[PDB]
Parts: sequence; structure tokens; C-alpha cells
Amino acid sequence: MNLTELKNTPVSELITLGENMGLENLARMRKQDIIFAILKQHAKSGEDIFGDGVLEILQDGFGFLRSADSSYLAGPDDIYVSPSQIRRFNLRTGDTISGKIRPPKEGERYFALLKVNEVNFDKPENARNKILFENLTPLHANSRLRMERGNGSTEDLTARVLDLASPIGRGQRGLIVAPPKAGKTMLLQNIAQSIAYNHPDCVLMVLLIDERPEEVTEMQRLVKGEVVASTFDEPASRHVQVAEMVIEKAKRLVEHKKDVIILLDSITRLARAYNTVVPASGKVLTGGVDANALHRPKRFFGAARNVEEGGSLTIIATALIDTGSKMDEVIYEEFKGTGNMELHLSRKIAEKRVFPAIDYNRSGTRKEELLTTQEELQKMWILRKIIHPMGEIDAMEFLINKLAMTKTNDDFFEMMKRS
Amino acid sequence: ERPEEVTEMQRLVKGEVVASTFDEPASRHVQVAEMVIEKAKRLVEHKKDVIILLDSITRLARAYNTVVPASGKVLTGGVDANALHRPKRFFGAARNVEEGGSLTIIATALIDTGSKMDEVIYEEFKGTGNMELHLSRKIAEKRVFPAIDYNRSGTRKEELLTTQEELQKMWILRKIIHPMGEIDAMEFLINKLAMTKTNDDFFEMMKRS
Amino acid sequence: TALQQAFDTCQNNKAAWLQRKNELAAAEQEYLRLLSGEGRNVSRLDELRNIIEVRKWQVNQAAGRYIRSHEAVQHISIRDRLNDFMQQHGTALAAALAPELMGYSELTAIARNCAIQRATDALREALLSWLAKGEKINYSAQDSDILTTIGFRPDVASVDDSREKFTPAQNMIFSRKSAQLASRQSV
Amino acid sequence: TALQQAFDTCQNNKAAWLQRKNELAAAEQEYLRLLSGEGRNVSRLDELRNIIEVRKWQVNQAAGRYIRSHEAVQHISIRDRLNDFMQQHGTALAAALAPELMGYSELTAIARNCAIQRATDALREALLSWLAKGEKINYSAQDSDILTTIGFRPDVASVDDSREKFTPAQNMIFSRKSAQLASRQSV
Ligand SMILES: Nc1ncnc2c1ncn2[C@@H]1O[C@H](COP(=O)(O)OP(=O)(O)OP(O)(O)=S)[C@@H](O)[C@H]1O
Ligand SMILES: [Mg+2]
Repeated sequence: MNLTELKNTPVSELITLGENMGLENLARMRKQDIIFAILKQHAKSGEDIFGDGVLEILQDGFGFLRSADSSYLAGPDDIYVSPSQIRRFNLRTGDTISGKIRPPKEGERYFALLKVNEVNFDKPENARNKILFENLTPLHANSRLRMERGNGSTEDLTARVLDLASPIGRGQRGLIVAPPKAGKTMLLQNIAQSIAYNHPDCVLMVLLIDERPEEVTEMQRLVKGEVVASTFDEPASRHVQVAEMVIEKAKRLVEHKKDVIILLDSITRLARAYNTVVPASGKVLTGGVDANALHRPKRFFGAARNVEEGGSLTIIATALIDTGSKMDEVIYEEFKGTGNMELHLSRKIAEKRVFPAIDYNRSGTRKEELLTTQEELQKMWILRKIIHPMGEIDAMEFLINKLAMTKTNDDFFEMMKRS
Repeated sequence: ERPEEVTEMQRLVKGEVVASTFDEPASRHVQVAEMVIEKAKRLVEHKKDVIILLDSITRLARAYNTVVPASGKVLTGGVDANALHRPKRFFGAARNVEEGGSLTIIATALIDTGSKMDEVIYEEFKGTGNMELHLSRKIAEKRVFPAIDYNRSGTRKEELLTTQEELQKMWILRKIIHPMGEIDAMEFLINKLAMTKTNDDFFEMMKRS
Repeated sequence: TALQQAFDTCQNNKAAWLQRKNELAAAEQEYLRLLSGEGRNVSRLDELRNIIEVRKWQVNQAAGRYIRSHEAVQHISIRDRLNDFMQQHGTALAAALAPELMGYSELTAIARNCAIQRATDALREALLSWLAKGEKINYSAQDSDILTTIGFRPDVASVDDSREKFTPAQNMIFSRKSAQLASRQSV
Repeated sequence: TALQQAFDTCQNNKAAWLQRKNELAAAEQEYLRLLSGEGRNVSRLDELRNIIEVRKWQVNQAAGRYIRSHEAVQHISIRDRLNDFMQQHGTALAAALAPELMGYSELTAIARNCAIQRATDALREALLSWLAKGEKINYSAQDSDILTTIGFRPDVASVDDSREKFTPAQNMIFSRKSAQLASRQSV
């Protein structure tokens, strides 16, 4: 019996277990300490106890462990991990462990981790002598990612539009910039659901920081893969720490010959959070941002990479535009040109209720020749030579009302080719 | 607030009103704030709809800033680092309960007060609330009341809250009023609403022409 | 043997659409009764209008899927009857259409479809010449009951409610609204 | 035959590394011949440096993969020996070491860990006490000559090449260098 299953159950199951097990008053406190108490009396009863979660190392040599669906929050649900366990299984931050928990001694509260039955989804003995990060190296994106499913739906139309606007490959470095109310939420929604449906093999990660809790919870119930989302209720320290642990566990996952794609919202928010958390270096630029507060987001954004021997790490991230804050532009043109490809959206396109509000002319990609074949290569060079002359929004309505009558994209290619 | 404002609010309301004037220190205001929001949460715990008014976020942010101990970090303007935490927590409690009930906050903001505190607590609160309504002074000088900024105001997720036809009805109204100036749109809308008795009368006014 | 599955799928789709219209009409009559009364709670009226919209979208979806199922049933029935007829009189059809299959037997794909279109338009003149007589024909032997009970054309109520077209964004938002409607109904 | 095919692959990549080392030695001998001679042009010197650098990186990684292959084949042979030896004579070990076996069998996880630890240190003191005599021991009968040829200790020229590491960005530098190198012998 692990903590994961009763955590995943709603509050009603916890309550009913409470009356069934002697906890008559479980409707007063928070979820974490309530499950803490129920696990306490479980350990009193001697029922088998199991643990699952990711372990990290704090300033001291001792290590803590945290769960997945707990929104990656450290609290009473953490699990002890001694430095000896770290040494003898070469453990590090960002590793997931499925190991039986242990009834704590008197005076200690967390359930200590007896030993690891598996390390990062694989056996501990292979993890003891396992590939390190030095061999994991950044390659250009080669394998095209498909986001088209085919149902004659607006989300499918947006997916096809973004497919024809710019190719998305495995292990690439993509960024999105858009004004407010330009359609960010549903675009990230359809790209996430499309990469989940078309590619069940690759794990799906969606990152949300300082977002409204409602958008957080409606991303919780929508995406099939696990989603991390720390709303603005938590302080900036929680957001930043979630950021490094999630990016580093994604790095550990891609270290295991596994394709990982992480959706980031938003790079500007984490930039401001890093500026808040980092000490002042005495060299402040325009907008109240000092030099050392830009390197960490730069390292985070540059972590996107593909691997030659196997695996890919695709960071697809969104950035804010013209929100009235000058440091937003400071980081906008401080991050400019640092990605593999970019997606621009505009205000006036979304004002006319034309969706998606992507800018075909402004959006582009570098090194399309390697990711695609010659036939499709010329098949979108014809696209942008046809579309570039006339207006942007005019081309938007042209493509939305001409692509809609075609079920697929290839058939669209031939139907417009004869024209 | 001034005692006259308090006494005219408590005389012109239906539900019970909580009010602390300025004649007492910030500790009173802050403790009132947290216990009122906590009891509102306790009351909405029973699937009871709660709607609470607030004026203004600037004063409560100032009270939290001046009542919290200094954390050793001073942000821009002069506001303390963890001082902004409490107003942010108070404002983030608004949500609609899946099981039952809701918690709605209608809180106004103060801008362009000739000071620095309002702007420096303002920039981070631009993207917090899900609905915003703007005001301006150029409209107010020459008697166009309310002197709101409709073009700069709006509500996200307006499709789910209302029906479908009035969605593009508002859209066509907006695209009609975009070309001319916002103030021009204001007296246009007030005169178009002058002879109307019910909203649907105004809809048929503006849609049959 | 897929004819029976097509048949009962069409039947259950029709029943679902009928009951959807039933709760629809119930919703509008209840909303009209509320409107006639002096009910000052405008929130009740707003949520009733939302329910009306959700119900009409659900009825439109049910009618659409019923039309699709009816088309599938008709297609499979005509395909089976056509197949058994053409097995019955394949030799005569080949004799009356010898040159086209002469060409089709060994020629390449472009010539194959050229012969296909020659055969098809020639049989178009043949059929239009035959139908000038305009005799009356009943249904098939064992597929007559399926066609009769399903009906020749779909119900007119299924085409006076599906003529409204909803873009897939509206379909998605209405599916979401019906989702929380089902959540409230469960509660 | 998993052990046999693993050893075959180990021999294959070992021979590949040997051929790579021969190409290396050729590269350095022509390098020293050119530098000792009248090497007026330096563009040839620059490209020679390119091939020498990519060559040392390639032999480093080849020696490393050879070391991992040798370790893997040794480990799988040890596991197979453990498996068939336990299948032969597990009952005597069970009789001699029963208490921790019951601890690991019909008790909870923590008692299992305690049994693991006590069996561990008991067997470790057994091995460190019984190896004091250190009489010479032969390899497995079925796999004697194979493991004598491959050896427990691999070539000395393997450990010195395997210890040379490079930056991951520098690793892509070497990868692109090898790509253009392959294009070089392509022409
Ligand atoms: N493919 C789509 N399907 C359905 N609705 C869409 C689609 N594209 C845009 N919309 C609508 O466009 C509007 C924009 O919604 P939002 O996601 O809130 O915009 P945003 O760019 O994310 O910025 P915010 O969150 O509003 S500040 C909503 O009313 C959506 O319903
Ligand atoms: Mg959004």
C-alpha cells in the first residue's frame, strides 16, 4: 500500500477511511497533515507501507523526497533519505524512487526510505554504473514531431496551422511570444493534447508558474501526462525551486535514453522570480534586473537539446509581450536569438476573432532542411512565397477558410498545388 | 476611509457591512482583513455563495507593508520583500467551488495618486485578477459618467459565462466602437441607452440599424 | 453479419435522439413557465437559458450521429444486396460489358480507370433509358424489414434541427458545458 | 547462447578498436614523417591536427565501450553461474543460512532489509576468512578458454584511453569533427 493511491483519491475516500479506521474528525485540517495522521495510525496498525517519489538534496548532505501530484511541494509528506543511500546508489536530485517507506522512530516524523527498489524507472544496480550527463550532449533536432490527428476540429485546425507555420522536432529549442489575450492557453492545450495523442511513447510535462489556480486545476484534469503547476499563491522561492527540480529531473529522465518534452509558462515569470530570489550583484541593468539574474534563465532555456545516441529534450516555452513592464522587453531582447525556433503572435489578428493568432510571416525556423525532406521542403517554400506578398491577416482568413474544407494536410498540399 | 464614507455605506447597504475607519492603527485593519476573509472562507465552506467588496487594495497593501516586520530586503519604491506576500494571498482566495458555492471578490485599485507605493504594488497585480475594469480622468472632467475605460477593460472567458448570440453581439458592438475614440464611444453608448428600458431593447436598437 | 449491429446502432441512436428532444422540450416548457411567472431571480433564468443551449447542442449532436448511422446502415445494406445480385448475374453483366473488362484485365491503372469511367457513363445512359418505363419495385428479400423499420428517409425532425451549423470551437465549449451539467446531475 | 553472442560482440568492437588504433598509429607516423621533413604547407598540418584530435577522441570512446562490454559479459557470466549453482545446491545454503531466509520470506520489508544486511556481512566475513589460504582457482569449465583469452584484466592500452573525458559541448565538437571526417574519407 503506497501513499500515491490514497493521495490520488478525493477527500471523500480519505474521510470514509477515517470513519472505517477510527479517525472521526478528518474534516478540519489540510490534506497533507491528514494523510500524515492516517499514515501514522497505519504504521501503528502494521499495514504494509510503500513509497514513491523524487528525491532531492538540500544544503545539508541529508536528502528529502517529495511526491508527484502534491504539486511538487515540500512539507510533512517528505521522505528521509540519508547521505549513505545517496553514496551507495550514486543518487542525485531529480531521481524517482519506488521504495517501501519505514515506520518512523519516536521524535522523527517523516517515513524514512529503507532502500531503493528502482532508480529513475530502472533497477538500482544498473543506475550505480550508469550513463552520466557528460555523455548526454546537445544535437540539432532531426525527428519531426507530428501534432495532426484529423477530426475537422478547431484545435486540429490550429495544430495544422502551427505545423505549416514552423516545424517542431524532437530535442529542439522553441519559444513562443504573444501579447495578452492572444490565445496562449488553448494553443498550449492543443499542442499538449496533440503530442500526447500522436506520441504516447514520449512523456508529457507541462510547467505552470504564478498562474491563476483555476487555469492550473483545469490543466490538471485535461492533459493525460503529469503536469506541474505552482500557482501565484506560493511565494517566488517555491516557483524557482520547482523550476530547477523539474528541469533537472527532466534532464535525469532524458539521461535514460527517453524522449522528454516540457511546456514552460512562462519564461518571463521565472526570470522575474529569479531576479527576486538572487542576491543583487551590484550591476543592475534597465528594469531592475542585474546581470546574474539573467544567466540562470539563459541556462534553463539552453537546456533544450537532442541526443545523438538516443533521447531528446524539447523545451517549448512561452514569453510575455508588451504588458507595460519595461524589464519584460529587457528580457525579451535579452533572450532573442537564443532559441532554435520562435512563434510570434499579434494583437490585431486576435482582435478580429481569427484563431489561431499566429504570425506566419514573422515566425520562422532554422535548419529546416535536415528536419524535413525535399518534397515537403519545397512544399512550404511554395507556401511562404505565395503567402508573403499579400497581407498577414488576409492570409490568415484565406488559410482558415481553405484548409477547413480539407480533412488532412497532404490532400491540402495537392489541392492547392493544382491551383 | 473617512467616517462620512463609512456612515453613508452602512446606511445604504442591504447585507451587513464591515468597516474600520482610519482613526485606528494598521494592526486593526490588517487583523480585520485576515479574519474577515477567513470567516468568508468558513461560510463558503457550507456551499454558500460569498461576494465581498473591497476598497482599496492600495490601502490594505500599505497596511500589510507597514505592519509586517522588515525581512532585510527592500524592493523598488520602498516596499518590503515579504510584505507583498499577504495582499497577494488575500487576493488569490477568489475561486468557484466545484462541489458547491463560490467566493467572489470585487476589489478596486488606486492609481496615479502622486506617490510611488501605489504603482509599485500595482505592477504585479496587473495579471492577478481574471477581470479588470479601467478608469481615467480625461473622461471625468467633462461629465461623461461613469468615466470608465471600456476599450481597456474586459472579462476573460466571456464565452462560458454567457450565452452564444450575445457573445458576437458584444463583439460587433466592440468592433463598431473601436474606430472612434473611447470617450466618443462613451457618449454614444449613454445616448443609445438613454431611451432604452431593457437591455434587449438596446440590443434590437443596435442590431436592426 | 454486421447488418444487425448497424440496425441496432441506428435504433439506439434514434432512441437517444428522441429522448434528447424529450428533455429539450421539457426544458423549454419549464423555462417558459418560469418566464410567465413573476420569478425575480434572474440567475434562474440565465442558468435555464444555458441549459436550453446545452440541450439544443446535445440534440443537434444526437441528430448528426443518427444521420451518420442511418447513412452507414443504408450503405452496408445496398452494398450487400448489390453484391449478392452481382454474384447472381455476374456472367450476364460481363457479357453486356465485355470490352471494358477486356481492357481492365491487363491494362495499367490509368487505362483501368479510363475503362472504369467509360463503363460507368455508358451504364448511366443504360439506366436512364431503363427508368423511362418507371415501374414500381419493392425492397429486397431479407433486407426489406430493416429498410422498412429504419425508414426510407430519416425523420424530418432530424433535418429541421441539424440545419444549424456549429464551428468546432462552439462544439468544444458546449461539450465542456454538458460535462459540468452531467457533473451537477450526478450530484 | 546469450553469453556467446555477447562475447562475440565484445570481440567485434575490440577488433574495431584495434583497427582504429592501427589507423591512429598510421596518422601519427605520417604526422611525424611530415613534420620531420620539409613541411612547408601548414594547411595539411592543420587538417592533420583535426584527424589526430578526432582520432584520439574516437579511440578513447572505443576503449570505453570495450571496457563496458567486457564488464557486461563478465557480469552476465557471473549471473549465469550463480543461477545454475543455486539451482543445483540451494537446499544446503538454505539449511545453513535459514534464519535470514525466513526473515526475508514471510516478514515485512524492513525485516527483509535486516535479513539482507546480516546475510551480506555473514557471507562477506566468510569470503574474507576463507580466502586467507588463497589456493589457485580455475575458471568455469564451459567458459574457460574464452575468459582466459579475454582476461579479467583487459589491455593496459584500454584504461589509459578510457580515462580521457571531454566536455559535452566539446563532445558535440568531436561528433561534428567525426562527421566531416567521415565525409573526408567519403571523397
Ligand atoms: N481553437 C480555439 N478553440 C476555442 N476557442 C478558442 C480557440 N482559439 C481561441 N479561442 C478563444 O479565444 C479567447 C482567448 O482566450 P484566452 O486563452 O483567455 O486568451 P489568452 O491568450 O490565453 O490570454 P488570457 O489568458 O485571456 S489573459 C477565448 O474566448 C477562447 O475561447
Ligand atoms: Mg491564457
